[PDB]
Amino acid sequence: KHNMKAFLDELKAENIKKFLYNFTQIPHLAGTEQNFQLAKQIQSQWKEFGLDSVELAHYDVLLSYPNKTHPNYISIINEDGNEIFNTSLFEPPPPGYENVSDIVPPFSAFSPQGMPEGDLVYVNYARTEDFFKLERDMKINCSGKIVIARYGKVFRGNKVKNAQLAGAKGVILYSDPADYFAPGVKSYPDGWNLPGGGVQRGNILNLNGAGDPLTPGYPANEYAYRRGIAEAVGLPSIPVHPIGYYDAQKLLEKMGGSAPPDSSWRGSLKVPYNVGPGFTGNFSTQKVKMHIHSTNEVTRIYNVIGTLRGAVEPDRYVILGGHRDSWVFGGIDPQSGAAVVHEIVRSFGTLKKEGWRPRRTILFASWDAEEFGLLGSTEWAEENSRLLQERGVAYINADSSIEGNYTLRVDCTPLMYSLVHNLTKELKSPDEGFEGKSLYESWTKKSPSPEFSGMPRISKLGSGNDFEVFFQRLGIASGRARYTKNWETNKFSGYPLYHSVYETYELVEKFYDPMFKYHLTVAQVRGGMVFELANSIVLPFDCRDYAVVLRKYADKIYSISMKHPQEMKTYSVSFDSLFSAVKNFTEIASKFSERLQDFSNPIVLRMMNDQLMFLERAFIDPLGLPDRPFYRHVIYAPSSHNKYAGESFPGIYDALFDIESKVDPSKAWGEVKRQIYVAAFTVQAAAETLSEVA
Amino acid sequence: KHNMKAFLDELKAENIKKFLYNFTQIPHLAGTEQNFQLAKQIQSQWKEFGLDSVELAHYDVLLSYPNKTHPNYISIINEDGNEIFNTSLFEPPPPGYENVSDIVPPFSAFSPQGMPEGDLVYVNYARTEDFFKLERDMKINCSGKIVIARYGKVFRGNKVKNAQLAGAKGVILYSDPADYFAPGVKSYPDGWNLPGGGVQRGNILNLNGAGDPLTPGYPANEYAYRRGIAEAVGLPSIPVHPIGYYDAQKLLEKMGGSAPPDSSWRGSLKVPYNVGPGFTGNFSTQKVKMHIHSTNEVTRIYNVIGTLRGAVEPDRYVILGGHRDSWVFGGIDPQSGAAVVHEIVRSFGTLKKEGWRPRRTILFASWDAEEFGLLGSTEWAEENSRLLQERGVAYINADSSIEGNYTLRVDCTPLMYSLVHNLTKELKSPDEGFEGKSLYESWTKKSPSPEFSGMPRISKLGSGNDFEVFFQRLGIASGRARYTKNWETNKFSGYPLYHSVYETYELVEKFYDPMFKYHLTVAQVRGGMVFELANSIVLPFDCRDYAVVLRKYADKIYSISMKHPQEMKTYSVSFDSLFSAVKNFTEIASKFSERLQDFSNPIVLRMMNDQLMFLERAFIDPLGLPDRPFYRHVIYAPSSHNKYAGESFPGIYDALFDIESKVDPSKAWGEVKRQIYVAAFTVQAAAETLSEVA
Ligand SMILES: *[C@@H]1O[C@H](CO)[C@@H](O[C@@H]2O[C@H](CO)[C@@H](O[C@@H]3O[C@H](CO)[C@@H](O)[C@H](O[C@H]4O[C@H](CO)[C@@H](O)[C@H](O)[C@@H]4O)[C@@H]3O)[C@H](O)[C@H]2NC(C)=O)[C@H](O)[C@H]1NC(C)=O
Ligand SMILES: *[C@@H]1O[C@H](CO)[C@@H](O[C@@H]2O[C@H](CO)[C@@H](O[C@@H]3O[C@H](CO)[C@@H](O)[C@H](O[C@H]4O[C@H](CO)[C@@H](O)[C@H](O)[C@@H]4O)[C@@H]3O)[C@H](O)[C@H]2NC(C)=O)[C@H](O)[C@H]1NC(C)=O
Ligand SMILES: C=CC[C@H](NC(=O)N[C@@H](CCCCNC(=O)c1ccc(I)cc1)C(=O)O)C(=O)O
Ligand SMILES: C=CC[C@H](NC(=O)N[C@@H](CCCCNC(=O)c1ccc(I)cc1)C(=O)O)C(=O)O
Ligand SMILES: *[C@@H]1O[C@H](CO)[C@@H](O[C@@H]2O[C@H](CO)[C@@H](O)[C@H](O)[C@H]2NC(C)=O)[C@H](O)[C@H]1NC(C)=O
Ligand SMILES: *[C@@H]1O[C@H](CO)[C@@H](O[C@@H]2O[C@H](CO)[C@@H](O)[C@H](O)[C@H]2NC(C)=O)[C@H](O)[C@H]1NC(C)=O
Ligand SMILES: *[C@@H]1O[C@H](CO)[C@@H](O[C@@H]2O[C@H](CO)[C@@H](O)[C@H](O)[C@H]2NC(C)=O)[C@H](O)[C@H]1NC(C)=O
Ligand SMILES: *[C@@H]1O[C@H](CO)[C@@H](O[C@@H]2O[C@H](CO)[C@@H](O)[C@H](O)[C@H]2NC(C)=O)[C@H](O)[C@H]1NC(C)=O
Ligand SMILES: *[C@@H]1O[C@H](CO)[C@@H](O[C@@H]2O[C@H](CO)[C@@H](O)[C@H](O)[C@H]2NC(C)=O)[C@H](O)[C@H]1NC(C)=O
Ligand SMILES: *[C@@H]1O[C@H](CO)[C@@H](O[C@@H]2O[C@H](CO)[C@@H](O)[C@H](O)[C@H]2NC(C)=O)[C@H](O)[C@H]1NC(C)=O
Ligand SMILES: *[C@@H]1O[C@H](CO)[C@@H](O)[C@H](O)[C@H]1NC(C)=O
Ligand SMILES: *[C@@H]1O[C@H](CO)[C@@H](O)[C@H](O)[C@H]1NC(C)=O
Ligand SMILES: *[C@@H]1O[C@H](CO)[C@@H](O)[C@H](O)[C@H]1NC(C)=O
Ligand SMILES: *[C@@H]1O[C@H](CO)[C@@H](O)[C@H](O)[C@H]1NC(C)=O
Ligand SMILES: *[C@@H]1O[C@H](CO)[C@@H](O)[C@H](O)[C@H]1NC(C)=O
Ligand SMILES: *[C@@H]1O[C@H](CO)[C@@H](O)[C@H](O)[C@H]1NC(C)=O
Ligand SMILES: [Ca+2]
Ligand SMILES: [Ca+2]
Ligand SMILES: [Cl-]
Ligand SMILES: [Cl-]
Ligand SMILES: [Zn+2]
Ligand SMILES: [Zn+2]
Ligand SMILES: [Zn+2]
Ligand SMILES: [Zn+2]
Repeated sequence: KHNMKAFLDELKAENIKKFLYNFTQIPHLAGTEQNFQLAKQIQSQWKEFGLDSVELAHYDVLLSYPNKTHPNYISIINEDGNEIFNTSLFEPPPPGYENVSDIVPPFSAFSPQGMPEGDLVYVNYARTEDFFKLERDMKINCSGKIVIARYGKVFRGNKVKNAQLAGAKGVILYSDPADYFAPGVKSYPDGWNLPGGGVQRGNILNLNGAGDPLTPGYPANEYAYRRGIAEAVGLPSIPVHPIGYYDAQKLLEKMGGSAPPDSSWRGSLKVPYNVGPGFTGNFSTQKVKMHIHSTNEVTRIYNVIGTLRGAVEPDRYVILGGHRDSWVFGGIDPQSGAAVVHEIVRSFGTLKKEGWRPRRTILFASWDAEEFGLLGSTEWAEENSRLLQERGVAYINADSSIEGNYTLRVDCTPLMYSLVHNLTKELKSPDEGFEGKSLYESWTKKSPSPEFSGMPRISKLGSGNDFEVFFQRLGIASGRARYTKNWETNKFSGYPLYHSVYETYELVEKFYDPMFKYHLTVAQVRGGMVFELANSIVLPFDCRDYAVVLRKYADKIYSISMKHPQEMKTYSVSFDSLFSAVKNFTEIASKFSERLQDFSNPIVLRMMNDQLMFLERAFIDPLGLPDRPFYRHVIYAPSSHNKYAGESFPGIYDALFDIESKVDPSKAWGEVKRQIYVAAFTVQAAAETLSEVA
Repeated sequence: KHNMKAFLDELKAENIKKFLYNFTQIPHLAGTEQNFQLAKQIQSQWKEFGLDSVELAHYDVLLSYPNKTHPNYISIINEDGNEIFNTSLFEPPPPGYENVSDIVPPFSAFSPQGMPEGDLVYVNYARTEDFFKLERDMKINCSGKIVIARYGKVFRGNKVKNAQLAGAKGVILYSDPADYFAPGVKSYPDGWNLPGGGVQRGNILNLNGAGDPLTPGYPANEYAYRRGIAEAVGLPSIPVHPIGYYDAQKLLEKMGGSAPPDSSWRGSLKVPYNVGPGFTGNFSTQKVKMHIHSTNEVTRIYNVIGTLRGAVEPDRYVILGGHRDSWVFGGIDPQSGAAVVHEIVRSFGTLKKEGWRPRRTILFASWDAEEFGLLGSTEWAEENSRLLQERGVAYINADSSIEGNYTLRVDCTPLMYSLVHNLTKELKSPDEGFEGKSLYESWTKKSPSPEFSGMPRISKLGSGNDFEVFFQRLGIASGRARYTKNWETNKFSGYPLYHSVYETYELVEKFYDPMFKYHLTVAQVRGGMVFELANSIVLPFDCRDYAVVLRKYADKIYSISMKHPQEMKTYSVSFDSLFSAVKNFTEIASKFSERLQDFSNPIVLRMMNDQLMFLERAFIDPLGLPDRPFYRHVIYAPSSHNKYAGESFPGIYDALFDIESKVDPSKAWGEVKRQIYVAAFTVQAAAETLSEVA
């Protein structure tokens, strides 16, 4: 028969391994010819696998590259002007790697050019709260300084933006072994740890959901009008460069000024972690000089889009997508997800050749230039927003399959919680000590919900990956799932080798998943979801799950506001309307669930499914959030302090953040009230899309 | 049987006459108790007629009223400060009208308060081109002057805005007999002409699609956050008052300064129509003083919403709506439309009681506060935008049924042209000399298309009535139809008694339509459309008609740009992309029409109908037009020079308007190119919603 189990069993660990190997032998940097070749290979294999159509969708987008003959680097410069120490120009490449000249050296994509010289200030992780600790408690001024920050905790582009707002003239980012060196494991190539010469690449955009910085709102197609560089959407305005911990130890060890405020400011290097500004005594005359010569250039990128037409509802789209472009070899990020996606397409194509079709249309995407700020997925979604708005059922992301081997990790809309729960109860746990047991049980045991026991943790979507435009801008239900580490604490840092040249096929095969069993599990979760979304007669969304979390979120934002009881009284700040809306939503959603069990008639079915599909859409505010016209979801947005994290009721949360330091409290609290009204009105409106239609 | 002819024949002239009489015996000003009583009467009668549900939807919106004990008026003041002439405080009420104290005196709704004194400048109709003629050819400066303008040609709120931008400190509006006195007919009550003491009321908002000036984007519900008056959306910033031609003759006759530039500046009064500034010689010391004491107040308004649930597609909505609030008695505007709407509901209720239901759901609306800037329809649409976006098939307006008795007048989306054509071929002409002939033939004979012969004229939708939010903001196909005069030239002026106290039941019954045959025709057109939209198996929209007009519009905007050939070369201004998009649209639309003839299967039908319904939606740009976030339709917007007129490719047209006077031509032409790209991308995107879905 042609059912989900047939689909799950066609997925093989060995095929995923063949694909991962094939996809990671050379670099696939966005905009390069090698990446275009891999696109043509995907396209032509997805045709062989059996898809109805497979096409390249190209865009000309702003990309960023180092200058091949004027390399980026940082110096310590002395009084006479002599460069007495220089950071490295490239990472020592991994063992057996031949075409070296083609490996992009470490750089921060989208840094402007510049040669600033100054005194160093160490800002910890450069989080909003680290800048508050520096300027407000220690009274240390960053204006005109170079800040050195460690990677981790928050998206690197937030760090750069915090440094800009504090007046810095440059940013050095580095990987501290506290965050990137798991005790008791060896450095690559003998272990999965970061060596001293390894360096994390990555864009430092001030992400705002726009996609190509030159064409916000519209696809970067052939006749596109482009903004000038000066009006470009999220480009940083100070030079930025990343280094490894050997180079960083050389910069940090001379530092003076004030002691670190406490030990959460210390990493593991053998240095005092002085905050600065400047070096101590003997070296107070030395300076740090950055040399950044990277260039911005409009470059062609290619998305592969495969279509598997639905038998019954070909005008309803379930999308499975992940990116193909990598910084270097992309051993984990993204080819461990791309390999899983290839095995899923192969498996759907098999059933297709035996005469089966999904009920709904499935779209498979291999996105380009995700590493440069989600450009391939975002341009495609701007091009097709009208089709996606009226037709998109769900989006499943498939970037990295693993990032550890301890347990499952899932972020998705509440509409998909019950789907995820049911699917994982029917899947085998691949974990040692859990054979015979379900994936749900191992997952629940190792990663418990902080709210309800007997349930696993599912997180909120923010930004940082290609689901972002589907979910935050268009309001299409979205989800992602991968295998992860035990280390809850480092959950936004990346694994040790994240974005460095050492992420290779050997890394995955020797240290992560020799049997490819974690990849197989992940393929089963992402394929299984896509299968159910695409084939279930009633869409597998449970609106009652949205009712439950809305009430946690409302309780939470109310709690944050109540740290200011006197202002709540003086300005009449009331959450009554928002609680009433969440109550109405709870009521209407449970009446709706009953009718959904209690109705054969294709029109009634299409109408109920349309209520389910459009329910996520109903949380979209067409005016967007304040100053953020492309963050339109009123319940979720990327956190303004950490684009990797989702924030709930983001409009109210931003109006409240640091509200005590607003100079006009009447106008600040007026803006909180406005956002309560917007959130209340939107919850009620969404609820009324689930009422009887007439 | 239960078909369209049964529906058409249940409509009776005599019922419309009973309703018109009932609806016009007392004033129904928005926000008054009398208007609320009429709402309760409508609601309870629509229940009797047979609707499934009828509810009041209330909002608290900014309204504007004169001060009952400090009346508005204008003076001529002498050097000593004595007011030597005063305009009247009320219009002489019509014969037999009892409750006088309750008739709102003439005022311009939303004028701020003020007592400016100054010299008069006469600005003709105060159109953009009249201000260009004054300041640019005659070199006359309006700054610090009171402008006196005649009503006509363009929406009064454009006049006030032109006067503000030119530096005026006040505006006097008046009705000139050239525009409001049809030669050879008597003044009311003996004819349908405006008497010397009659005065046109009306709002002077700077309309921008927002609805309630205090709550743009969101419904003015009970917990709404309101902007302060200072940030309010389209409120004028100078005092404005309307007068009749007796009072105006007194203001105009003393005027001096320069002669009128030509005769298109002269009305019919016995005065020289001098432009000013100031009076001649002997009276150069006299001044004009305005006394404006009107107040803005947040007032409750009530929409009546009736639902007739569909038998097969209850989640698809066809809306028939018109307003109920009037300035005074509303003899023509709006009760001649409301009476027709009541007769349509009665007729649908009759079939309903015999067991018939429409295939789609029908919604009937009696909107409030349309006269104060479309507030009832707009707030309701902000409240229900999510339901309307995903479910709205079409909106049919029903303000005034007649405004003359010569021939039919229709404005609608191209998607409805073929529907209008077919329906009117099946309707009788009520015109003398055309008995036995179809409404299409009389209409075509009296009002020919300027493009194709054998077809009648159909105009573009702008603003000025309650369809606006449905069409310009939400992209729901919209239409309107009424009986009109021969006078093509005065097509934006209103009929002579427009918005004055003389628009009464007797006016209509004695001078417009004694037999109520024109109202019956109009009921048949608006009911017929609603019937077809609601009951036809394939939605009666023809996308090939959109392809034809897009190409006229493209030719037209290209022509306007080509008055600047040298700049087109220097800045590489190319319309190639837009012509290619219109060509693709033509091609795809005709392939689509073929599949539409060549397909029983309910899902295939629902999918094709959804392509038709969403086709209007596909022209919506979620970013809106520049500075106009609520004008979102890329093909149509109200004209920036005349909110009553529709402009096609409004983004490009505004970027081009007066482009030679832009100080930075590079930046101005860069903005034209940007708009060509937006229009090209949107036509192509709309076209691709009609492709095979997969
Ligand atoms: C959640 O669902 C509930 C109930 O289903 C919904 O209730 C609505 O609440 C509003 C109040 O916010 C009610 O409004 C009232 O309506 C009546 C007429 O029906 C009016 O008489 C009332 O006005 C008087 O009272 C006001 C407040 O005291 C005065 O300011 C005003 O001047 C009047 O004197 C009042 O407007 C409305 O009837 C109900 N709807 C119902 C019961 O169906 C609630 O709003 C929903 N929550 C959210 C956040 O949407
Ligand atoms: C209306 O429909 C038509 C046809 O159905 C659609 O045609 C598209 O036009 C674009 C050009 O605007 C084509 O783009 C080309 O695609 C090929 C690969 O398929 C590339 O090789 C081309 O790039 C080269 O040429 C460029 C221009 O000379 C260079 O700048 C570039 O560096 C490359 O060397 C080029 O991008 C596209 O293939 C077709 N699509 C088709 C034929 O299906 C047209 O765009 C539609 N009109 C609108 C306004 O959308
Ligand atoms: C737009 C950003 C490009 C790029 N994106 C990217 O490198 N994404 C990785 C991020 C890895 C570290 C943080 N991890 C998470 O934020 C996370 C969220 C949900 C799940 I299930 C698992 C991890 C990525 O998303 O894989 C970057 O961050 O430089
Ligand atoms: C928001 C405006 C409120 C009010 N609206 C209003 O008074 N609308 C009337 C306008 C009558 C004169 C201009 N006529 C037209 O613009 C027109 C357009 C299409 C057709 I078919 C017929 C006439 C109204 O729309 O009836 C006003 O204009 O003061
Ligand atoms: C990855 O896999 C593909 C397909 O299995 C290999 O590409 C094929 O290579 C052979 C030999 O060059 C050709 O005959 C085919 O034209 C290719 N098939 C395609 C492009 O679909 C590819 O070379 C493998 N890559 C690596 C690095 O092993
Ligand atoms: C770091 O790199 C710089 C630049 O390549 C070195 O400084 C240059 O050295 C050569 C040879 O002494 C000079 O002729 C150049 O003019 C120097 N350039 C600059 C910009 O200073 C520097 O010697 C290196 N430092 C170390 C410690 O290796
Ligand atoms: C996940 O599984 C549960 C339990 O099997 C599903 O809930 C049941 O669904 C059937 C079919 O409608 C009902 O008749 C049972 O009463 C439900 N049991 C419950 C709610 O405890 C649930 O619907 C599934 N969720 C999906 C597929 O989204
Ligand atoms: C307009 O028509 C309605 C209904 O035909 C009249 O209202 C009814 O009046 C009688 C006598 O007051 C009452 O018994 C009913 O309660 C009313 N029906 C309603 C409100 O639905 C109304 O009075 C007429 N108005 C005028 C001005 O003639
Ligand atoms: C126009 O109206 C004004 C205001 O009502 C008249 O001026 C007032 O007249 C009385 C009696 O003479 C004075 O005591 C007031 O102080 C005057 N008020 C103002 C504001 O001037 C004026 O007389 C009227 N003019 C005409 C020609 O009727
Ligand atoms: C208006 O009437 C025309 C002519 O009757 C309709 O066009 C015909 O429709 C039938 C049914 O699909 C076709 O088979 C004929 O070939 C059509 N004749 C033509 C195009 O000349 C037209 O569809 C009607 N338009 C509506 C209801 O929107
Ligand atoms: C790279 O190096 C130098 C910098 O001036 C020069 O040869 C070239 O312009 C640079 N390459 C660029 C800007 O693409
Ligand atoms: C800090 O930095 C510079 C010193 O040059 C100064 O201009 C700026 O105002 C200072 N701000 C604070 C809060 O000290
Ligand atoms: C894989 O799991 C094993 C067993 O716990 C362990 O040796 C290793 O640390 C894991 N690999 C990674 C990359 O975490
Ligand atoms: C109307 O007239 C006077 C103006 O000061 C006063 O009695 C009253 O405030 C006014 N009414 C208003 C402002 O509603
Ligand atoms: C016109 O009006 C005033 C005169 O007071 C002046 O300030 C303004 O600049 C003038 N503009 C022109 C174009 O004459
Ligand atoms: C109604 O039509 C007749 C005949 O042409 C004419 O007397 C009259 O002017 C018309 N009424 C109006 C209001 O135009
Ligand atoms: Ca773009
Ligand atoms: Ca509003
Ligand atoms: Cl992922
Ligand atoms: Cl109308
Ligand atoms: Zn990735
Ligand atoms: Zn990455
Ligand atoms: Zn009206
Ligand atoms: Zn009106």
